[PDB]
Amino acid sequence: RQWALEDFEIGRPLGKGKFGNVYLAREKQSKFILALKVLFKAQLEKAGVEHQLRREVEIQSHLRHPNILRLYGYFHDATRVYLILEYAPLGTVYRELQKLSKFDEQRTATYITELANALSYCHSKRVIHRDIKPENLLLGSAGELKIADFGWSVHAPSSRGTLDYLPPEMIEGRMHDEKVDLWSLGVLCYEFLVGKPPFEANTYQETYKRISRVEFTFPDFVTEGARDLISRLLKHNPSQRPMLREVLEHPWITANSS
Ligand SMILES: Nc1ncnc2c1ncn2[C@@H]1O[C@H](COP(=O)(O)OP(=O)(O)O)[C@@H](O)[C@H]1O
Ligand SMILES: Cc1c(C(=O)NS(=O)(=O)C2CC2)cc(-c2ccc(Cl)cc2)c2cc[nH]c12
Ligand SMILES: O=C(O)[C@@H]1CCCC[C@H]1C(=O)O
Ligand SMILES: [Mg+2]
Ligand SMILES: [Mg+2]
Repeated sequence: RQWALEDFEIGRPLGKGKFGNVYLAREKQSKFILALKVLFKAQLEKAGVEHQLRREVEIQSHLRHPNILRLYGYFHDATRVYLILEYAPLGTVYRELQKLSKFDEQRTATYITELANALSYCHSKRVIHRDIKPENLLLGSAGELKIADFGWSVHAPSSRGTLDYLPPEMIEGRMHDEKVDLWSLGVLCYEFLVGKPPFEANTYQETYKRISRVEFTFPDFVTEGARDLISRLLKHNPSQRPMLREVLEHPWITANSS
């Protein structure tokens, strides 16, 4: 409400969103570089997602953690909603994975620790992110992971692209809690080591079946300790999924995390 578009110089697009685009921007008085996530009112209204968005703002604005992207504020005009975000200068984990094909165990373990810590803080406030995926994981100036895109975040317990990161309970439209993010963590650990998520398929229908069945195999290069942690996280039964305390203390994480 205090901020308006006239307060910012707009730079290049940083990435595209479902309901608009994110741009690099600079606040005129302070010269503060930040990111402006621009969303079109007509598209949000058509999707009936105005309430979710109010919630993305409300949830993210109260989070304060070095591995969680900051949301400084918002404003809106006749056609758009603007979220004022911390700029993540090293881009997405998505792009790094495309470039490198797969990460080594040390880079994987480090990212998994940073994510587990950010998720521990979230779950302490009963906040479920629910959209943990590489395009929503950004990199700070020191290459540290930052959980971003709280677009689908909710307070636990609750109801609501590809299904690749979604657990069975969310896929079936059943009730879910914080355990959904533990499943996504297992999908991500596999994807970082293998280069593709474990339930990846040509069609949505084939992916749905693979998730429902928890039907996946590891390539031979995946180590025993990596197989153990992934297998523990990818449990059909949410209750069976470990606590984040356990993920951080896991022998493969403690041995490879930097
Ligand atoms: N703060 C940021 N700094 C740098 N790039 C960003 C930032 N926020 C978003 N992006 C880029 O824009 C993309 C879309 O942003 P995101 O918040 O995930 O939107 P959506 O909810 O539409 O998926 C990201 O995947 C990333 O490439
Ligand atoms: C129509 C309208 C308004 C709205 O109240 N607009 S107004 O000021 O009454 C009118 C002169 C423009 C507000 C929002 C909105 C703003 C901030 C957040 Cl975080 C979430 C939602 C949305 C989203 C889609 N449509 C919206
Ligand atoms: O921030 C957004 O673009 C949206 C807000 C409304 C719910 C869906 C959400 C998304 O992240 O896709
Ligand atoms: Mg996103
Ligand atoms: Mg989103």
